[PDB]
Amino acid sequence: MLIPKEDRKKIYQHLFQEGVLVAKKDFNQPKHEEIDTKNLFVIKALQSLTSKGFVKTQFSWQYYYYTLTEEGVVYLREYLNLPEHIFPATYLAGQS
Amino acid sequence: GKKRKKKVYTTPKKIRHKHKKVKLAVLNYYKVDDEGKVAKLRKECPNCGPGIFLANHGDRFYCGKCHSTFATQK
Amino acid sequence: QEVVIHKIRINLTSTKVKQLENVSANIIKNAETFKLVKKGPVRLPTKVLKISTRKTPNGEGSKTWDTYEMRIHKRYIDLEAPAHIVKRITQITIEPGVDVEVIIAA
Amino acid sequence: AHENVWYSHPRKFGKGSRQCRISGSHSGLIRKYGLNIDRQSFREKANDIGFYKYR
RNA sequence: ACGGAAGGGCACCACCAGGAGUGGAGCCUGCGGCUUAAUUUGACCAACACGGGGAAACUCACCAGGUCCAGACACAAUAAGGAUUGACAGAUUGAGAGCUCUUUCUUGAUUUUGUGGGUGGUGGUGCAUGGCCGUUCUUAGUUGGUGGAGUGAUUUGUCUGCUUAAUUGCGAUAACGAACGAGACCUUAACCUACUAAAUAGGGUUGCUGGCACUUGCCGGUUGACUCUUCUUAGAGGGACUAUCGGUUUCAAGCCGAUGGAAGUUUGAGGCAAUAACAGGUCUGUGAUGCCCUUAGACGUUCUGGGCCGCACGCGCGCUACACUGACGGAGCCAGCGAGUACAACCUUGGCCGAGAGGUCUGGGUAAUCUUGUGAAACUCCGUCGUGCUGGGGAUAGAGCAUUGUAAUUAUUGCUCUUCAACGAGGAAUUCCUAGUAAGCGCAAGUCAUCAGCUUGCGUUGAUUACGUCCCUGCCCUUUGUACACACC
Ligand SMILES: [Mg+2]
Ligand SMILES: [Mg+2]
Ligand SMILES: [Mg+2]
Ligand SMILES: [Mg+2]
Ligand SMILES: [Mg+2]
Ligand SMILES: [Mg+2]
Ligand SMILES: [Mg+2]
Ligand SMILES: [Mg+2]
Ligand SMILES: [Mg+2]
Ligand SMILES: [Mg+2]
Ligand SMILES: [Mg+2]
Ligand SMILES: [Mg+2]
Ligand SMILES: [Mg+2]
Ligand SMILES: [Mg+2]
Ligand SMILES: [Mg+2]
Ligand SMILES: [Mg+2]
Ligand SMILES: [Mg+2]
Ligand SMILES: [Mg+2]
Ligand SMILES: [Mg+2]
Ligand SMILES: [Mg+2]
Ligand SMILES: [Mg+2]
Ligand SMILES: [Mg+2]
Ligand SMILES: [Mg+2]
Ligand SMILES: [Mg+2]
Ligand SMILES: [Mg+2]
Ligand SMILES: [Mg+2]
Ligand SMILES: [Mg+2]
Ligand SMILES: [Mg+2]
Ligand SMILES: [Mg+2]
Ligand SMILES: [Mg+2]
Ligand SMILES: [Mg+2]
Ligand SMILES: [Mg+2]
Ligand SMILES: [Zn+2]
Repeated sequence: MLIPKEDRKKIYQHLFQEGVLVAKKDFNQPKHEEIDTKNLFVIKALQSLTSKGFVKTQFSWQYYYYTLTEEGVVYLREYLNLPEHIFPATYLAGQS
Repeated sequence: GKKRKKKVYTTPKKIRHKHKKVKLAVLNYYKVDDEGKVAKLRKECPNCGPGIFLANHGDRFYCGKCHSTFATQK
Repeated sequence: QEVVIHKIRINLTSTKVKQLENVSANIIKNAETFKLVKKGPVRLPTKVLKISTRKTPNGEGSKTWDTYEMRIHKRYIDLEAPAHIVKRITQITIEPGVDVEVIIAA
Repeated sequence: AHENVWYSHPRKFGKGSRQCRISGSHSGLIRKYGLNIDRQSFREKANDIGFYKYR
């Protein structure tokens, strides 16, 4: 993956924006949904995170369910150097 | 089952397009006006923005940010 | 002020029968509780879905064929009722599974 | 893999135009009602889906 | 287990009486064989219209080739005097591919090259495995708790008899009391002037009209009113349990007949379906998966083209015919299961066109509304043909016009015209079947862009012949014999 660096910031900031990604198996396709990049290097950057040990992967009907861990939140944070008081969206705790 | 045999090629070998690294490639873009001003060489592509230079091949210069759109003779 | 009549209609769908019958009876009983006129819970023909598959996953052996089916029922009900009463009725007591649809039919 | 060449062939229609949504197998697909599942993962998951043995 | 050993029973994947066929002919489809560069493969009652396998692309596995990395991670190596990417025009290329190159321009730490490692693989391995289903085996069989008999392999329990489709019971009993299988159960098709109701279903009265009669009449039309639920729907339900009676039964399980009913074959048909098993098969369904191989000129992936469709040949499901009960023209005009457009483009009404296929304009229908009452064939009536390979038969050949498809050539498919093959009811053999059944006839759905000769469901015309037996092929239980146990192969 010669993933362009600006699209790299884009994938990281979006994974910050919600914290959970889907990225259907379908290679070959022009545009990752709500991300505006080719799906293929999205898949490969995210699995690069998984191999580094900051994203857990789960497979279900060809849909790459991806979840972000605490040390992943860290790595993302100093990549964006956004202040440490703020968190991705998942940790917005809502009561029943 | 399936039984295979060693593949034999009809072309000797294809070599990768090794990138041509050039020593001090930027010396030929800009020149000094005898300890002073700076000057360009051979043309400047206007659409891309300042500082982008065209590619001479022969009797015509060629882009490479907007490579195919801009290829202007001279 | 929506006291005028709207000729509302309630469509139902359910892969089962018991909960569909309970829902229809409950709607009728609530309508009688508020004393509205109606056309009865007319039943719709059993829409049966049948698809057949080769029971073997590979394709050998004695030719075996299996049939998988559902049976859905609609049972639409039309009410000559005002606005907010029927809205409250249709937005309460919906047991899970039975899909309910409401149309003004204006 | 000049983008104009690689993967350029259209798959609007035909065998390979549809995947199983389960394994992606092109062979033996159930396109009725857009199940888009093959015969056999479908017989696996049908009792969970809502299909049942009646007759 | 086996016996061309005995006894008791069963099975139209056995027979009997028969019915319809195949094997004869042509064509399709699938294997084998051949050929080919590939004509990819797995199968050999339980392989061969099976892998939903109706492959022109994809499909895909094969063949010629052309591309790319989809090698994550960590280390090391180089590295902003550039690790490295891309690129017009040209040669090269099938390609308007910076595939490669000519020149140079562009991009920057993501890559590149070594390392361990990893990912993917319709690659090998179903004689390493799961799961799945096929088969033994659609038969009536199968264990375990004590208890007795044997030292034990084991046996009894599970059985002399009669009955049933059934290890189903009556019963007798070193056997007793329980479990799986069968049945029970579930769905469906039968009957409901009983209930609940119903413009997305039907009627009836009556409006308002059309006709033809003249008299109150009939056939109609009408999303006007009133009214009802037998007819169509779906809910609670009812109804059959062999009910009653007559025969026969150590008089008991039960069997036969008649009647009443709708139904008297378990009411019909299925759906589930036991222990043990198979070296049955599927790594070719999967991101089910062990091991092995590969993992960059790749067995990964993708693009173009060819192939899986070829041909001296055998075999199986098949379709249409060999004509008169027919062929062809006219005239009638009866169905049911389905299915149907959305984030995409289906069902198609109706109207204009074209002889046709087909085209066009518009409308409904996300569905008891619309397609559709799918006005379906076979069939019914009237005509032409009149025994002659004949108007039977429509394969094989040309010429055109259409639609699908990016792509119809190795004819996709439909229509027009012409050519008219073999075929005289088909050898030894062999297949399926007992009542809405065989067969004939279509219809719908699945495969689908386009296609069926296929399969799955449905309805229609709807029979001949039993209503039984081990003669053939097997199956079950018991007895007996064996030098068999990888078990008469
Ligand atoms: Mg018989
Ligand atoms: Mg036989
Ligand atoms: Mg006979
Ligand atoms: Mg025949
Ligand atoms: Mg023949
Ligand atoms: Mg058998
Ligand atoms: Mg085809
Ligand atoms: Mg091809
Ligand atoms: Mg190809
Ligand atoms: Mg090749
Ligand atoms: Mg694969
Ligand atoms: Mg393997
Ligand atoms: Mg004992
Ligand atoms: Mg015993
Ligand atoms: Mg049963
Ligand atoms: Mg009635
Ligand atoms: Mg009596
Ligand atoms: Mg039965
Ligand atoms: Mg069994
Ligand atoms: Mg084997
Ligand atoms: Mg095996
Ligand atoms: Mg491959
Ligand atoms: Mg073939
Ligand atoms: Mg022959
Ligand atoms: Mg067959
Ligand atoms: Mg003729
Ligand atoms: Mg009809
Ligand atoms: Mg002739
Ligand atoms: Mg016929
Ligand atoms: Mg088929
Ligand atoms: Mg021995
Ligand atoms: Mg011998
Ligand atoms: Zn430029």
